[PDB]
Formats: sequence, C-alpha cells, structure tokens
Amino acid sequence: NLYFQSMDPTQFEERHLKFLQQLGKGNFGSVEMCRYDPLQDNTGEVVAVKKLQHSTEEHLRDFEREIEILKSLQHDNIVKYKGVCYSAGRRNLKLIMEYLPYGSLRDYLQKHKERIDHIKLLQYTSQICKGMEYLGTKRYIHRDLATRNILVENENRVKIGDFGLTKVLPQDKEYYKVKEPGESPIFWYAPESLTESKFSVASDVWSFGVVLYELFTYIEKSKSPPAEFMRMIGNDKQGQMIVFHLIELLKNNGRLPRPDGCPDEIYMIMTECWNNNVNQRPSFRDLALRVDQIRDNMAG
Ligand SMILES: C1=C/COCc2cc(ccc2OCCN2CCCC2)Nc2nccc(n2)-c2cccc(c2)COC/1
Repeated sequence: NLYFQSMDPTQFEERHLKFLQQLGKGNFGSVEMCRYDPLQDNTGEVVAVKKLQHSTEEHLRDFEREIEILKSLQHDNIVKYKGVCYSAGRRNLKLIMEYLPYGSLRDYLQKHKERIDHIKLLQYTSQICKGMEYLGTKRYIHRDLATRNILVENENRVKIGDFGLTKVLPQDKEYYKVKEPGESPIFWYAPESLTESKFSVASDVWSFGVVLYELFTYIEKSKSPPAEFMRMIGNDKQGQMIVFHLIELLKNNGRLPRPDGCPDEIYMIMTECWNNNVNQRPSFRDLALRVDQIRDNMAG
C-alpha cells in the first residue's frame, strides 16, 4: 500500500516516443514501430511498442502481468524488454521492446523464401528450443508457441516474441489449469490442454512440434495446421463439432502429415513431440541437443 511498486515512468516519456509505423493488430493487441528521441534531434533508438486494442480493466491487469513476465526474461532468443511508457499523463500503459525488423517468422517464411533453406530452418528450430529451455527455468508456460508469435531479427536470429497467454506454474504443480479460457489456438494444443485445460512444459513441447511442422511446410497455402486439420476432420464442420472431432482424431493418433521435402528424421522429432503420453515427450533440452547434433553432423 504505502510504497508503490518500483517502476521507471521517466525512462520512456510519451512526448519523446515518436510514431514511425503501424506493424500489426490482432489478438495480441496492436504493435507499432516508434523512435525514442529524448534529445529532440530526429535520432534515438527504434523500438517496438505494444498497446491494447480494448482497454478494459481485465485486459490492463493481464497486460501488467505480461509485462512483468517479459521483464523477468533475458535471453538471446527472447525479444528484449526495454521498459514501459505511462502515456496519457500516466493513465495508460504501453510496453516498450527492442525492434526486430523482419517481423513474424510466419510472415518471413512466406515473404522471404529466397533466403531460407533447411539449414536455416534447423537454426531457427534450435534457437526456439533454447528460448523455451530458458522459459522452463522460470517455470513459465508459453501456451501459444506458433510461428506467428516468433519474431525474426535477421537471417541468422529469431526470438520468441509474444507472451500474452503465458502462465506461471504454481509452486507445487507441474501444470497450470486455465480456468477462464479466452480464444484458444486449438490447432496447436496438446490433447490434455483440449480436454482438461492443463498446460505444462510438455504441452509447450507438443506446440513446438507444430511449430517445427510449420517451418518445413514453408507456410505453403493449404498446408497450415488449421487447413490440414480441417481437411482431415471435414471442411464442412463448424463450431464445437470441430473441437469434438479434433480431440477424437488426436486421441487415436491422427497427426499432421510429413511436409513435402521434410527429412524423415525431422518428421520423427515432430511425432515424438506429439505423444499423447505427456511424460514421454522429449524435453526442450533433449530437442536442442538433437537438432544441433543433426546440424553439426552435416559435412562442414
Ligand atoms: C507479429 C505480428 C505481425 O507482424 C508485426 C511486425 C513486427 C515487427 C516487425 C514487422 C512487423 O510487421 C511487418 C509487416 N507488417 C504486416 C502489416 C504491416 C507491417 N517487429 C517486432 N519487433 C519487436 C517486437 C514485436 N515486433 C512484437 C511484440 C509483441 C507482439 C507482436 C510483435 C505481434 O505478434 C508478432
């Protein structure tokens, strides 16, 4: 009550945060490119700024928790927290991050196939696994691992980018049971997430298997996880019927296909991630090591 939580409201002052570009709007809210130019000389660092789309009390509270999560993370493969801007005369909240120029990995794979080969895909895979190892040391569950939430700094570096659904494990449990679900990315969910709302490191590993599938489909039209699962369940189905059939499909070993051109050994990693037995899924540490050994065993 007495001494309010530490925060630096002078680090990013709204009057010096200059708009450069709207980058995207979505479930995550809205993200812009800005320049922070305190010496009003048309210079300063370029930053990414996350804002809410609908500024309800619940969303602001969720946003505060998301900011605290990101601030607590420092890793080469996690987007870098810089600070907060308390704009509207310190009656609003905006998240300030480093700016990563190539956007989401989902878009990058579609827009920049000219500079992507299997070596790069394996490098991105490795980096995502290492980011996720680090999250696990904090007992954070990402819950939304998907190429749309991974950001691209350059041809050699990706970072896990959005933490809007991330949960902190209870002290005594290895899973978080989400008891207020919003919009759910069901085609990335593990079966126990679909059927019991249970999220864990192992359910992030399931989602990572889907990420790995995404990478090797090169975000080809008709090959996205939603498109493939809908083709398998029946494109005609609507509403809850989709979820019912997805669960039944996954519970009896229905899986996304091997992407065209995907090596069998990479598909084997996917299918090991997609184990209905939670305890039998590999760890992110297992996965980083295996992928880097595959990379390292190539000639050169
Ligand atoms: C990305 C979603 C769409 O790409 C936006 C996008 C994003 C970036 C660069 C280009 C770009 O779209 C360049 C192409 N845009 C498409 C429409 C106009 C520009 N860079 C960036 N850098 C740091 C943090 C975030 N985004 C960030 C942090 C939290 C949440 C998000 C981003 C939103 O989810 C991840």
